[PDB]
Amino acid sequence: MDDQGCPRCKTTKYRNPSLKLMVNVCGHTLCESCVDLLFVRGAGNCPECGTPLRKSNFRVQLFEDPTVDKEVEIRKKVLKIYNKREEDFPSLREYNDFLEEVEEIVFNLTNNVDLDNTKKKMEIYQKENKDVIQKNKLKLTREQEELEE
Amino acid sequence: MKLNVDGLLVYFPYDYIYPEQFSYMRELKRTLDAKGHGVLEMPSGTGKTVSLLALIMAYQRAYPLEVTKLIYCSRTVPEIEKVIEELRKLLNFYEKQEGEKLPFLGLALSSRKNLCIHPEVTPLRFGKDVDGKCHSLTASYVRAQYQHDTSLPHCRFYEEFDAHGREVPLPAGIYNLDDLKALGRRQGWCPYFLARYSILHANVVVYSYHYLLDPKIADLVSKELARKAVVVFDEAHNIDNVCIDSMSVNLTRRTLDRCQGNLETLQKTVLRIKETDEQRLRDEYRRLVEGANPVLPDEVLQEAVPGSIRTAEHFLGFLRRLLEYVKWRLRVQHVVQESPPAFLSGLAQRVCIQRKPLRFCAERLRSLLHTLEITDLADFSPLTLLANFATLVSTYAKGFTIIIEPFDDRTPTIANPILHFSCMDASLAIKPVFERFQSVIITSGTLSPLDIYPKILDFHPVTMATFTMTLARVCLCPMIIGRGNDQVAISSKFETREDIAVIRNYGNLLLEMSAVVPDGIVAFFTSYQYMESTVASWYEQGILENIQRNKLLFIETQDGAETSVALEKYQEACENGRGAILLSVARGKVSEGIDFVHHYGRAVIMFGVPYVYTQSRILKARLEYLRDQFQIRENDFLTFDAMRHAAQCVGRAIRGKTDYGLMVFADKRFARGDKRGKLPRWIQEHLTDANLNLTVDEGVQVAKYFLRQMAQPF
Amino acid sequence: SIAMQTLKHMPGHTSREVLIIFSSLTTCDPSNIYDLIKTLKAAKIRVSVIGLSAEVRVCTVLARETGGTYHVILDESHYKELLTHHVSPPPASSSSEC
Ligand code: SF4
Ligand SMILES: [Zn+2]
Ligand SMILES: [Zn+2]
Repeated sequence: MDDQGCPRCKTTKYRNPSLKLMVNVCGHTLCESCVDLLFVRGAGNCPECGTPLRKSNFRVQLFEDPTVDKEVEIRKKVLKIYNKREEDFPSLREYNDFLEEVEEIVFNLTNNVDLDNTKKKMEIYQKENKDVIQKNKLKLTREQEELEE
Repeated sequence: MKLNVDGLLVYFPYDYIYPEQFSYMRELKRTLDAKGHGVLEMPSGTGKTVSLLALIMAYQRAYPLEVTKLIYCSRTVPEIEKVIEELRKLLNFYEKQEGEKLPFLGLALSSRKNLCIHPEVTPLRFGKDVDGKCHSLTASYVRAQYQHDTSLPHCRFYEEFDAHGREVPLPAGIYNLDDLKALGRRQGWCPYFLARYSILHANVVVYSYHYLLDPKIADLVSKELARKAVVVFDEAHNIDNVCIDSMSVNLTRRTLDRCQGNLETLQKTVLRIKETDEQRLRDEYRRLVEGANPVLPDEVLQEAVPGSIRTAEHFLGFLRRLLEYVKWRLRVQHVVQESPPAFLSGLAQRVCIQRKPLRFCAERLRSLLHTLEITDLADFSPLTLLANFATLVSTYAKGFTIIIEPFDDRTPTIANPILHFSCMDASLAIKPVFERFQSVIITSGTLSPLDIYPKILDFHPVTMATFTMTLARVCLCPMIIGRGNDQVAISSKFETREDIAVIRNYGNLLLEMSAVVPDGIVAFFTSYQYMESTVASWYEQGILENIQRNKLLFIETQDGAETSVALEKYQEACENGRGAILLSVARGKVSEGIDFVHHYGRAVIMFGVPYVYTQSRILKARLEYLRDQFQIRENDFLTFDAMRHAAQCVGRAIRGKTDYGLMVFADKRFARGDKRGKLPRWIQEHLTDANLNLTVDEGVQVAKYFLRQMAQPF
Repeated sequence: SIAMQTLKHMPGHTSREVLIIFSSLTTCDPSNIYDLIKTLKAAKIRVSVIGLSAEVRVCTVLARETGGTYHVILDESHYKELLTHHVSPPPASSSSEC
């Protein structure tokens, strides 16, 4: 809400801050009053960049930094992979070592081509999906429920 | 004057000692004999130090193995300076009695800003600047570059010390901070580092609490070397507040904005480094895999591995993520929110920042920031504060709390919100001191009743004694005035603050008191706003003008520069016959820093019981928590917060040399039994029911009569 | 100052003295009085204040630095005692010359 305004229509923010940033594959600031401007023509196209969007690629976000939006959103998907708990590995190095590649993948996905990452992620899928992904995914609700109370 | 103490024979420089000193020394020896931490109170500002210092020295000679060394801490560097004079006098007396030098060393530490010999850092006075500048000069890269002897300003004093100071330690002697500066210049060494090394072999070391409490810098010099040492805190009744300040970290939007701007430079610097020097500086990663100072104490601090942040780019993004969360978390406009454990959970859930990688964030910053060969840490200081806040939150929140204030006080609408991380209990940060050291003696003056302190600070005291000053003459004649000339209650209650009549009584009492009281008088209020309102109300009426005629009037302000000038003029007025009336606030840094002696602050006037505003949410987490844990009533601590604060600002007039003075408290609340009991014993025992609630007119007459008695010689 | 001007020209042999009966503790003066003390010591003018209902600080140094004595009135009866004491000639000190 502290931003001066939209790159195109910088008038609604001054009047009220109720408008919230909308995340997109462009990692690219947009505003609700300006979202309607995109639906009328293009229907999922960035005004200046013109990046195509499948169905509006819109989700509410409140992080003024566009890079954080992509970094945070990408990290959300990556967390679905490599979610195995630390204690699963007795080796001291292996605890945080795999997290390093996870961070590398996130940064690799942000800017560089994800084709290598997608191909790599497929290799992990064939192995992790069987036991670890299913086990940790189910246990996420159990730990979260206990943690909340 | 050799004293045949029960435990042993103890020397003493001055000719005579009052009975309280005998009680003081014997009680102190009992704690030392029991080798257990304890607390005791002594009235006199001066005289206790020599008795305290002398007894420790004698005990050291009798049982040198029992006590390795003495760590005597004082509030302020100006104050700690007065202590070394007492120690220096004692050693000469002992040296003359022995007739020869003995292997005894005593030195005082201070910040590099206070004492230093490099001309470049001399003109600058900011503490951070010297630390940033000194780090650059002493930076390993400069040291490594100094070996190359390339054309670049290199600070020789550290270099010369390394070649010389390391080989030979100073034999013995006592060196003041001002004196210690001279030695560094002559020998071409650091007055700071030379003292730092001497801590390994030094009988007495003295420095303020922030050299011994904050884990960032206290731990390094307070290492396990002093496994069994007599650590002593003097006049440390405000130890919890200072102990808490060592942990509380304040995050502000302007500070946060500076962090982002600083972070932008960090990324730019990394890019330049990669193209210029990468392989050599990439070596930091290799050691990182193997595995500004950390705020985590000895046991709490962890060094297993840095975590998922193993590279500069990875770490920098981590700060960006955490900084964004704080930026957004702060921008929210809402009522004050408290979330000690939930913030960490919310931080982890919202932005995917696990606590364990966040634990080492600050520790990784110091190592990573070092590789960048930055010009100085002063520019990036705001980022470190967040980093210290970044690691601290992830470290522990059992006895802590994050307080978010979208709106600041005294402002209906302000665009500079501040996020507080105020602690709630002081036992957490001071635990290592009690645990590490065999025994700690919290010697204090004007101490409110000792029973609360063990509750606030988790320790098992050995002795709990209150020492009452005893003199052939009644040096102090305190009184409390609750009834005015109108026989009207004069309590300075919040609802009674606006009453004009109560304000009128205070002005009239000061006018009459200023008429009879000789030159030198200080009046303490409860808050700046309340002081201004009373000052303005008096200004409208003719009371204020008359006081100006009778005696000069001086007032205190928040700005330090005005305070120093006003006080500087105030001292001159006391010397001359004009006199002066210094209005001030009990919480004012002037009240704690300043010390009043003979013909200075002759009659200390207290206008209203000193209570903090009941709206500051920070005190609530501190206050309500103490009710839940350690089982202290909110009113009990709240009143204890006033008597200790009131006693602090009224016990100055009895500094030393038996200089007369009367302490008048213009509030009927002090007449209540609860306030009187929590008052220090030495003041309270002098107080009597006859003068407990003297009227304004009645109080003045006794004040005039009492001064007459003290005017005549012994 | 008024006393100093008239006593400045007095003969050296005679012992100049001043007895200030100070009543109001305040002292509003055009110039700092500490400087005037330096002149008095050189002029060897003894100033022995007798304060009233107040132990004024500035006169405390005035009496002891200049050689005089400082006192405060305990009561009316004590007041007679003090002045009568000053009637007797004061002992001549080292600074005093005959
Ligand atoms: S190395 Fe020593 S002399 Fe040089 S700036 Fe630091 S403290 Fe001062
Ligand atoms: Zn727009
Ligand atoms: Zn775009």
